[PDB]
Amino acid sequence: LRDNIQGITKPAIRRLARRGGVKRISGLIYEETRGVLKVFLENVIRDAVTYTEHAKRKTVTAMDVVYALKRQGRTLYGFG
Amino acid sequence: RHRKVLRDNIQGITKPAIRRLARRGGVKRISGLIYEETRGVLKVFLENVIRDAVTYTEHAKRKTVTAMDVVYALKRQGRTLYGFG
Amino acid sequence: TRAKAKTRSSRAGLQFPVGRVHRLLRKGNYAERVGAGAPVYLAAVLEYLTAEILELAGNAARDNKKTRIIPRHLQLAVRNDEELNKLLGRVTIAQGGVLPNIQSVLLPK
Amino acid sequence: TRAKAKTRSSRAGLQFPVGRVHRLLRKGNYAERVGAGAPVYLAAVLEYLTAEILELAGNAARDNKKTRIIPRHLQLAVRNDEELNKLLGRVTIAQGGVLPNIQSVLLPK
Amino acid sequence: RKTRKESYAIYVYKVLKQVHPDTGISSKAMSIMNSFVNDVFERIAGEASRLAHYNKRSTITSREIQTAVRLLLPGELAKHAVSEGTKAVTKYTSAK
Amino acid sequence: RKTRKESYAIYVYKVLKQVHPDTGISSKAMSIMNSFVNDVFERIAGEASRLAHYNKRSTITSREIQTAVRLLLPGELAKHAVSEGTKAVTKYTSAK
Amino acid sequence: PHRYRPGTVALREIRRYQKSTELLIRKLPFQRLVREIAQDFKTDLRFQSSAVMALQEASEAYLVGLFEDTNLCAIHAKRVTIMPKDIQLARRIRGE
Amino acid sequence: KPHRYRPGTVALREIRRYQKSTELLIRKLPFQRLVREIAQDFKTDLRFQSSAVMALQEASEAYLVGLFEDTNLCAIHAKRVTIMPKDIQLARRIRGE
Amino acid sequence: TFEDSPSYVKWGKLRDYQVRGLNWLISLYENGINGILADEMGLGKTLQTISLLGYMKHYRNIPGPHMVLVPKSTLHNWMSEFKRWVPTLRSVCLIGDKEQRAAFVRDVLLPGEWDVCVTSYEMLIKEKSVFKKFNWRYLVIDEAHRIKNEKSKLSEIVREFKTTNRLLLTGTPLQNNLHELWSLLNFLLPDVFNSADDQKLVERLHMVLRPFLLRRIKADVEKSLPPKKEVKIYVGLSKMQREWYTRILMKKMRLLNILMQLRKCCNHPYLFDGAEPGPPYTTDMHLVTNSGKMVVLDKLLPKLKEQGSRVLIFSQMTRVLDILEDYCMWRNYEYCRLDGQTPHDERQDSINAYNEPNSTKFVFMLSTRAGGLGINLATADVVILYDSDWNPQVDLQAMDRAHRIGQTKTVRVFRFITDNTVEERIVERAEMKLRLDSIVIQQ
DNA sequence: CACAGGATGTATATATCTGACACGTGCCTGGAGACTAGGGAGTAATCCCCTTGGCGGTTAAAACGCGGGGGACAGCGCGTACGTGCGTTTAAGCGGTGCTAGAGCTGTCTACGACCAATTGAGCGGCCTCGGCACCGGGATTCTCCAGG
DNA sequence: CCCTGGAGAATCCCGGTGCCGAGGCCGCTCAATTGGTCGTAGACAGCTCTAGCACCGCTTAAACGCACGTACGCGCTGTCCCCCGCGTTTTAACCGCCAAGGGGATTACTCCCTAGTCTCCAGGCACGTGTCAGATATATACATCCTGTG
Ligand SMILES: Nc1ncnc2c1ncn2[C@@H]1O[C@H](COP(=O)(O)OP(=O)(O)O)[C@@H](O)[C@H]1O
Repeated sequence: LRDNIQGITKPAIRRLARRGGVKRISGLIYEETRGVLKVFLENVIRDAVTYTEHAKRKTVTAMDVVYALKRQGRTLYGFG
Repeated sequence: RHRKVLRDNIQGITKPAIRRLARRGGVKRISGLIYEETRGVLKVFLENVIRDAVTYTEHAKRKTVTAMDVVYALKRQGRTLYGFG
Repeated sequence: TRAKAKTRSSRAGLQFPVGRVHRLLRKGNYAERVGAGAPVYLAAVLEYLTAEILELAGNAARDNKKTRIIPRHLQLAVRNDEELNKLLGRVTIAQGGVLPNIQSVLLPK
Repeated sequence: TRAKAKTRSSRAGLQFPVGRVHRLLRKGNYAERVGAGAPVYLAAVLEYLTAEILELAGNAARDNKKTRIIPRHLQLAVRNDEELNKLLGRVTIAQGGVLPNIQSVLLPK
Repeated sequence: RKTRKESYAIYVYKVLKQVHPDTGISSKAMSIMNSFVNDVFERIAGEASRLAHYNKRSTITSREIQTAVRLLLPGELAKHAVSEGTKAVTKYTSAK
Repeated sequence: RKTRKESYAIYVYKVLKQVHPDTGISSKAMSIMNSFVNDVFERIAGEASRLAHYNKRSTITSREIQTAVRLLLPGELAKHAVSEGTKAVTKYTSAK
Repeated sequence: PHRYRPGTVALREIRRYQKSTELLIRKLPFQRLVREIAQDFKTDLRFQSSAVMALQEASEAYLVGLFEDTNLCAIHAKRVTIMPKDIQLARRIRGE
Repeated sequence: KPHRYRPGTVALREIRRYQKSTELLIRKLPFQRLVREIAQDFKTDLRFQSSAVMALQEASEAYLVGLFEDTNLCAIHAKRVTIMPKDIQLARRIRGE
Repeated sequence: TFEDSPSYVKWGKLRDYQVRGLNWLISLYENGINGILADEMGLGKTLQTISLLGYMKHYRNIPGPHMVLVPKSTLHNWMSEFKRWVPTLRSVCLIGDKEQRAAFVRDVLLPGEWDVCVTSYEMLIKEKSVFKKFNWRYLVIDEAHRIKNEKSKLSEIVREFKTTNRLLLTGTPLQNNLHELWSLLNFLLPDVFNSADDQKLVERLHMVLRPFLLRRIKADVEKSLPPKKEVKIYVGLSKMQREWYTRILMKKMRLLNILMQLRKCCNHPYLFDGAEPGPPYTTDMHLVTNSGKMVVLDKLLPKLKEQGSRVLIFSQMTRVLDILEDYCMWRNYEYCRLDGQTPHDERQDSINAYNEPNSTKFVFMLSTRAGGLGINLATADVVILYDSDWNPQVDLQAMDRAHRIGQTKTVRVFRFITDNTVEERIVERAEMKLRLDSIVIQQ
């Protein structure tokens, strides 16, 4: 697969920014925020896949994701 | 009936000292209102750390605060301090 | 013969399981030995915290004309109370949204 | 009789106390049972990390034309290296100073 | 049937009925409360274990839990939690 | 005489002499190195214990230590450390 | 005809999305992105639905907090538009 | 008539000098008195070791240096050279304090 | 085998104590022993040292570095005496900041054209590194009770020097016990007195002290200066004082030194925070009643006003001194304040105005341990001690600040004592120390 | 507008002093060799849950383009607050009484409470079932915003 | 040029629906109950050595106040491009349903690993020792900045 990062489209980023509380958005914000999302996801997925490899499983689980998020200090209440 | 207090200890963190800290930080020009705010920020940080350290000292049934207590307090705060234990 | 059993929660007038807390403490590798009063104290602390959060969330849910407490109500109660915000500063509550906050500069003149 | 005693550290070709590490692991309340390869692995990892830090600190000392390492040299070694900086991104080194860092706008022009 | 699983759901429901007599909760909020109780348990227990390690004591006691709640809970929450725990310990020692 | 305390000073000295034939080290730097080794040991051991508890087991093993190393260290250091620890365990189990 | 001024629709959208509590990124594109990222670390990985949902929740919260801090930076710079420089300053102050 | 430096050369020289040195910058006696006054409110009749005050001074120095670095970054972002309490407050707010 | 002043001296005939001390020092030197000349004020220790140095210079040639360790306040006096009595003897002084000290040493010390050097204690501790290469032949120390105790930087460096001869000038060789006397004896003869020291005491002490000590007491030397007159006054404290005393005994106020809380607490309660009345802070009749000793002092004050003059008040606390100053101000009475916080210029102005022939100066509030060996008060009549310090020798210095050869009439001392307090034990220790010192040295 | 001179700050050597780091030895306690027993985990095998892949239809959403206002950004001017020097002034820093009792650490001894073991029965968790709450849709009240006079 | 009107949104009130929470029943496993026991902490005495508090010198560095002038922060203008709001068309998400298989999850076996003991001794820690690396001082030599002048 490729190019799927472009699937995080401009209207979605605008909705997220509006929830954040911004009013005017520059044109170059979208590539920067896509990069930020990519690095965040890479960290989380790296840790989750390592947890799953230790578990000797081929399925990544909500518990693995929560453990990774806790290890990074972003505890997620509501998934186990 | 002849008493005259000296000063408050927050004023002991003098303007030249705050200037030296700013130079080490890497700033060139400083406003005049920075000093009071920096004194307040230092007081807040010290209060948090000293509260944690006094909690540890009280629990150990000790009346003397220790470098290990300070290090434990800083580790709790998330400010690991190497060089003391 | 043997007497009727009484739960340690009943003896302490608690609503949280003292026996379960003691079992988790002993099985959790926290320390070699565990005292009698530590589970009671910990259960009381947990009960107080749960009651506080539930009371604030119930007030929030009642103010919005509901009867079910939902994650939005929980997040409202947590983020509108300063001490609970400090306790849960680095916690994401699923499907909780954000508090209304529009900066005064952005408002129309 | 018996066999001449040789340490597990020298047995695995290390310079770190596998026996002491094993004792610390067993006494630290981490698990109710500890294996046999775990202390060896941990000592090897600690040895590698210590070698890396000491290598960089000695290089900094020789660049500064000295023959003894000080916390300033340790700080210069920890910073200027991305991976060690990420590992020690929350550690304060006593009397270690700060890296030279002056922004371009503050330079005269 | 699936293998049994633990939960604080019934005790949360009891406390909820004590506080708000006629207010219910949903499954998502119950899961959040379960996770919150687990997290607070983990943090307090870890602090108590570290205290016991530092003081070179092999037992976890009410003193350890009191010091841990003082260290972790901020301010008035800590004060009220300490008072509630002391009351519970007094009642347990008296009644038993 | 007085009491006795434990430190990694002699092993740090051995590695320092190995990696730099003539470069000494002062007291403060040695204390910092002792603190660094203690902190890394604490982090790795805690991660291994949490892994063992998550997977519902009771033994800390080389698999747990390797996974903890991968989760803790950032990348290139992680792979180098894993390789050399695997080498050490291989030497230990080869003819011993 | 009729045409709202440039910015009142934005404020209505801000109010509405701050009141709402649902997800904003399309689930199938997010899932495809997660699979593509996981392709590098491991081959033939399967995911539970809750895992993808939790990843989505965490990503949304992280981006929302980052955007709030970016707007604070933009206000500090005597501006209403947010810029990559503001995002980078927020990231640098946070320490990532 | 007497020699004078332009407004900013001495500042940059001081920046280099204090970024090269490793010693502390605030005064031991005033800092110790401040620590005693702060701890008296939390508990009276407290004794302080000599190493505790030094450790507190080290930690405070590191924290204040990092804070000033972030403050200067914010002030440069605002296209200024002067730092201000606004920059301090913004740095604290973004760091989460 | 010197009963008379030699011919090389200028402006001096001696009163035979100088010649006796010179003969004793010469005999000790010939035997190869360094001793302590323990004369206490008025018998010319400086004059004895000058005579010894002039003798060594003029007679069989023994030139070398001559060290004169004196308090910084005495440098000018010693220089004046050196230049006035023996002009042939050549002396220099090392004082000033780093630049002046470096210039002076590089111009004079390294060439070594000098004969005598006069230095202070702090200059010596600073310039030890330069005062090591030279060979030392005779080391003269005035007020030897500065190095009276083992350990300290000054004691260590003074024991470091290699000196052929040593000489100590002091008035009170024994202060608290035998330990400081043994320390001085060890400084004199490190090998002889290596031992750490009525058969095991008293008699052996006298036997040891006879060959190595020689002191002549002013009382038996001057045959003038009529004696003292001490009055002991017992003081009951106020009820508020007693309840504060009880509170301090049992236990948010700082509590670190119970001994020195009860001390000032028996003296005046307003030193504590909150003891004084509210925002008015008006001085009226509550300064007196709230302190029992203050009551007695306030009663004696009109008596001192109506009869005699030149009253001296000695106190050990700056807070008590300032409170007494404020009280004397409220009573619209003249006072003069001297303490360690008063700089030298105002000190001199105050003492000059006080010794002025016809002055209205009534109260001279003098802190006991301020200043050194100076301030020659002779017209004073009444000496009052609000408190007494641990050292009876310090008390003796305080009482002899007014008790001087210029005084013609007997002078009176009034002591105020607080009952049911540790002040009784302090007075007992002071009195037993004074009795021991008198029965050991005075006879 | 550029160069050249002068003042100041700084880098660089050599010589001294000193106190700490590197080293040796002796003693000790905890690490190592040799043995045992028990139980946790590795392996094999089976069930069924959940993931993946697929299709078809619908409609909300995204992409695209267009027209226009407002906000970023460069520039200009002002007048003020901060940096650079200087002469006084505290006050830190160090070294001394002068006493101290006080708190931390080691050794010894003893009681009590936490653990382990066997037994037993309420307390929970999982499975059902049913009704009130939330939701979706429709229809009819304010409240804000934007031209236009 | 605030006031007014049209429109657009937001809001409120009923009415019908679907489902998720709430209640009730069954089995069982984990907690309660006694009883015996062994370390672990409590309690107490002794040492001792460091931390207090109120003065008293003495020295030197760092603060403190001050005047001047100069960049710099701050406000105002004006251009202009970029972002916003709206209508349209295309795209793909979303929602149901279906089929197949991989893989998670459980259970039973069995063995090999680790905990626990006991000797035995050597590696490590403390205590005492001595040479050198580093700090400092002082005097050059070098580099940098600032101002005046052709
Ligand atoms: N040359 C002298 N001969 C006799 N008595 C003297 C002499 N000089 C001073 N005195 C008296 O001795 C007292 C203090 O003398 P002091 O200064 O100790 O002498 P020195 O300076 O020689 O030691 C003074 O009150 C004075 O009256």
